[PDB]
Amino acid sequence: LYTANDFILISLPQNAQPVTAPGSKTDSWFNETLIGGRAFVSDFKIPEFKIGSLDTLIVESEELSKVDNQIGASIGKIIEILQGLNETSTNAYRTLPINNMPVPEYLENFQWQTRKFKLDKSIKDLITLISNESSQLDADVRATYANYNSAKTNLAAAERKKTGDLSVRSLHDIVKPEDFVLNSEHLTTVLV
Amino acid sequence: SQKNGIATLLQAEKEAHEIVSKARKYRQDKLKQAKTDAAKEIDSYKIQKDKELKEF
Amino acid sequence: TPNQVNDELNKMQAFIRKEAEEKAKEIQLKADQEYEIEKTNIVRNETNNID
Amino acid sequence: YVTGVIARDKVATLEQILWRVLRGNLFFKTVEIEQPVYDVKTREYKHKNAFIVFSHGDLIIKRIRKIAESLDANLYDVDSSNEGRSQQLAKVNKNLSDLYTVLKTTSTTLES
Amino acid sequence: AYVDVFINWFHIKALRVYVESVLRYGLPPHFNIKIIAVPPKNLSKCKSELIDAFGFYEPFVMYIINL
Repeated sequence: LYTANDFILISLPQNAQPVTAPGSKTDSWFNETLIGGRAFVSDFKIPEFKIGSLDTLIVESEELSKVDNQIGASIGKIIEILQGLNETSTNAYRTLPINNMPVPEYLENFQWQTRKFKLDKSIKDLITLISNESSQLDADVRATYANYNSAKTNLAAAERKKTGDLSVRSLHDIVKPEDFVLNSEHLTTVLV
Repeated sequence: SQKNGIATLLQAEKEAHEIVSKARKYRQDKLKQAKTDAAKEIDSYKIQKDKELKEF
Repeated sequence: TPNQVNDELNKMQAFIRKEAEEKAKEIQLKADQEYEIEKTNIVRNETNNID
Repeated sequence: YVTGVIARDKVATLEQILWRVLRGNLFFKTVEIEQPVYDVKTREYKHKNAFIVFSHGDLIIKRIRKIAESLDANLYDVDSSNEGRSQQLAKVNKNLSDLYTVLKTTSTTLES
Repeated sequence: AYVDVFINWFHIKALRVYVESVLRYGLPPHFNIKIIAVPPKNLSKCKSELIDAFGFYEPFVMYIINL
């Protein structure tokens, strides 16, 4: 199966035959030139074909590396958040359902770069938009996790109060406010 | 060869510069023609107005 | 390896040529559109003054 | 384009870092120097070699500048045109001849 | 989010792969790029196998491992 392992992606040029041992390229490449694992390998072109200048290409490559690192960090943070619920952490972290499918099923193609991400506008623009959207979603997830952590801390602080008989009272579930000490002739009686 | 590659890169850069200069020159010529084209239409409209005034 | 070096040089030359051609085509199209718009605006202003 | 000189032993690493810093490729050329140059930064008469490269974008040229400066490789403003390069070399020699004369005279005066 | 940001990251990775294949590999753009979900223990072997079958920071064309 290997439906939850790490996935290896290559971008070998479509021109030559990367097979070191002669073999044949393309499908024969994935079947023999990488037969050591002899694992499934496929993809369909989804080119952000808009190509700027060489300097623009290199700058966009560096920005893409930075955005990929940021997205990986966001994915790790999301894995940690799921570990907050710990049900997805008990199972494989990859088992979370994405696009009505598991990870290998979705990764069986990559055509999702059609409408939502961009519309073949510009490589720099597409990278900027994808990075901004991912950053906003990651910020929202971080804010939700922070709110959940704050609520858990509040619950822990509330439960830390010993139910009476100590420096922390049990006024929530004690007989203090309802006792006969409630009101006095010209004062209110309270002591424990 | 490395020298052949360097010469080819220099020739490609020169051709790119020539193409950019030709594009800029074509842009300037088109702008000048459009300015001249607007002048011709304005002159024709003024001639029509003068003819109308003469008819009146 | 000579084929690889020649391929790299050809790739650099092709990238340069593609960038130059794209820039020239964009410049020509934008210049034609701007020239048409400016000619229309100038003709309209001159016609308004003549009117 | 790229013009500069650097130690002949480190030219291979300079070429590797040029090929790697830009994920594609760029033209390159090199030539060893006839005699070592007593670089101020090196403070010794270490061997050197000329470094020449080429690129399209201006940002790539700026990155080449930055990495060459980081690699302690000084740069010079050469002239692509043969006539311009010849004129620059002639001016450099004209100044340099007076420089040899003045250095010889001042060394003689100091030693005397 | 583990799906939305997942799709965003996959698209970002596709953009990075396109940028690399348009820089390392030269124009005109074309690529037999394919992502192989390797067996769990075979990842090191595949890198050894692929780098063996590579006519060359990873060398040759982009072979950036995912996850």
